Amino acid sequence: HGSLARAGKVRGQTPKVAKQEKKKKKTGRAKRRMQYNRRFVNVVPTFGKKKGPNANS
Amino acid sequence: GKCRGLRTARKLRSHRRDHKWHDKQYKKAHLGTALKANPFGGASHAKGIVLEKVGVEAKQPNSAIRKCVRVQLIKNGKKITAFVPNDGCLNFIEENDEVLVAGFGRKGHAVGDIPGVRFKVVKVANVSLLALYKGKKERPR
Amino acid sequence: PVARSWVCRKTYVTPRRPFEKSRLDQELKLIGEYGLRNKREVWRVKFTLAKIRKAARELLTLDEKDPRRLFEGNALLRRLVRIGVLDEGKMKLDYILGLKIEDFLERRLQTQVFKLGLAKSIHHARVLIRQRHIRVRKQVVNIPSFIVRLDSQKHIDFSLRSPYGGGRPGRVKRKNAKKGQGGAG
Amino acid sequence: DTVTIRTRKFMTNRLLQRKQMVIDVLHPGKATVPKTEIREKLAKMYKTTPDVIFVFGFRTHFGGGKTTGFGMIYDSLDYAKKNEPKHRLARHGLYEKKKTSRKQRKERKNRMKKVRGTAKANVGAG
RNA sequence: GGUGACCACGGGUGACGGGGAAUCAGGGUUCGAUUCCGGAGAGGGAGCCUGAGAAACGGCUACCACAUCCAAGGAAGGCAGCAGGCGCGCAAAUUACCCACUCCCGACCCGGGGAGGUAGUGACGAAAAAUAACAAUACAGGACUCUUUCGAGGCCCUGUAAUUGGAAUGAGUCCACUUUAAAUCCUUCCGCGAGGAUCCAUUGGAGGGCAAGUCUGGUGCCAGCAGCCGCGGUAAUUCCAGCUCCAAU
Ligand SMILES: [Mg+2]
Ligand SMILES: [Mg+2]
Ligand SMILES: [Mg+2]
Ligand SMILES: [Mg+2]
Ligand SMILES: [Mg+2]
Ligand SMILES: [Mg+2]
Ligand SMILES: [Mg+2]
Ligand SMILES: [Mg+2]
Ligand SMILES: [Mg+2]
Ligand SMILES: [Mg+2]
Repeated sequence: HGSLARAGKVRGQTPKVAKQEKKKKKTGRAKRRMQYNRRFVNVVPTFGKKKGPNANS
Repeated sequence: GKCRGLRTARKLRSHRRDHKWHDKQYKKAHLGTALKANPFGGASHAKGIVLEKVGVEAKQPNSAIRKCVRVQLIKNGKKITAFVPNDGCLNFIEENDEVLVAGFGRKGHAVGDIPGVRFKVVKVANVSLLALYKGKKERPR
Repeated sequence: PVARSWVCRKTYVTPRRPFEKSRLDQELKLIGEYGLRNKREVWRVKFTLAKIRKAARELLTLDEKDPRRLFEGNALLRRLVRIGVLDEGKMKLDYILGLKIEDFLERRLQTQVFKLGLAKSIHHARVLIRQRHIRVRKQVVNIPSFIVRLDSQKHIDFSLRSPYGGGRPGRVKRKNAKKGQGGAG
Repeated sequence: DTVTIRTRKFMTNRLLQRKQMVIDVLHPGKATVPKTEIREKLAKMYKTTPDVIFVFGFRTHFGGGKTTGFGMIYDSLDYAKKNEPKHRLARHGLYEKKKTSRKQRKERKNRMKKVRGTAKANVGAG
């Protein structure tokens, strides 16, 4: 059985959005500098019960 | 226990020999059957013609219709169901269109739901679903 | 049939337990601590050291006073002092084992650019070396990860043919000079 | 002004009727050297005229401070048009070869078997 | 008479044999059609000449199996040499240039060599390795010093921005040279060639195994996801989207 009408229902009706543009992200070896720097030497503040590197506030 | 002796290199070899036709993973590989049975004649992928589009009903705990393709392989003329992966891609594939069907990753096991479907479609008229469902390469005409 | 070479073999090994965290959190330090190109570049040095340590360990199974141990040992030790890792004639083998990555990093060219003032921040070094600014001895060196022979430490110096060092100010200063002569004057 | 052509590994090849050595050309920021200049500057060197000096090899290496290579010297042009290979004489206008070009030869010489021995037809050729 | 469970004899192989390969705590396990050695076959067999030397296929003799031209009497066919095409196929290069290197045959220093080298194609694969750096600001901070703290001196720092700023370089392009055989390619260098809106890094992921958001839209047991565990039935940490992050890069 089964109606094959519903193939691509969801991509179909999800309202598309623009992908924006700001920063051409730094790459290669500078990326990795920015990386270490931003979670090793720099901030390393008074601990706030573990981190959340991509978490919310 | 084991035979353990010093001129017992054979009773041992010949012991550890036959007590592999009780392994499962070798009796696929070394017997014959596999090469004889799998429509994919020992071959990673294979080409075949889309003869119709068929929805399959998933295994109870997860209700849904899976959206696969009855294929007939060129080399054998052996038929197949292949689940066309990723959303709304069955919409792309039309009848009688030449598809490159690869496995599922379980090598013979059917994957998860999709009861009794080993194969997944990859290409369609020398394109690749990954390019179509991203909208990079369009349908040929 | 043809002429040609083959004998191409990898310089590295990827880790098994593919992302431990602990392992990542070490191997990142190393990349920043010394301005490394990439992650692989660690597991280059990681793979090279593991050779040495297994070469050494190969010898520690042999009985002493045995023609190989003595020969291969000296040869191997010399090769390390030669590049400036074991010191002064530490040269008796067991010691090799007690030795870590930090070392074959500290003796890369890149590090020994700012270690000898020259650069000004670790990444200058890797730029400066690529930019064909610095030389060794007489050859102008392009490569960051050239392990520097201990002998050839004092001969790292600003190239004779580069802007700082002397001769031909680079095209940026040549253009903003010609803006003052041609554009302004 | 700044070239300074220093040689290495000179051998007096009695039996090829020659003198032969590694040319070591220094050169600063100025780029390579051409083989004409090097011949004339290696001529007054050993005092044999430029005519009788043949140079190939020349391979520069980073920085452009230095370029190695091989050059060499016969005791007369008469011998050089004898011991030396074609390419090095043809390098400068003294001895050139035919331009039939390989597949013209082959297409011809696989005929002239078809014909028997009537020279007229073999001369017919292509 | 000879051989046999110390397994013969029979059958099979996705079997040309070695030298090695990737795997690998020690021991194995599978692969080795793969350039080096050894064997075999030139559609298939058989027989043949000729030859020291061949049962020789860039010989021929039939047959079988293939196939070309035709004036219908007859004639010429062998890529498992190199190129190329067709078919097969998941699955693989140019009707390229040349004897300059290594070597070989000749009567021979002199010709020829698709043996061979050189270009082209070429994410089969391996090595190195750009995709930015730095000063001053504006700040955003945090070990000396100073301050009860708030503040400040500042040797330390680092975050984003202004790019404020010039310096440095290569990817390109292209005078010139080398190379080579002639190139090409590489190495050398004159001359031009970086302010992002550029000279623009992607692929998978983001519940766990497993490094990474109960961030925000939409759907609502559908579509769909999910190697396994699973999610989806009206706030989905799981679908389709957006923004952020992570891994290698
Ligand atoms: Mg068979
Ligand atoms: Mg054939
Ligand atoms: Mg034969
Ligand atoms: Mg025969
Ligand atoms: Mg042939
Ligand atoms: Mg392939
Ligand atoms: Mg060839
Ligand atoms: Mg690679
Ligand atoms: Mg780039
Ligand atoms: Mg996970």
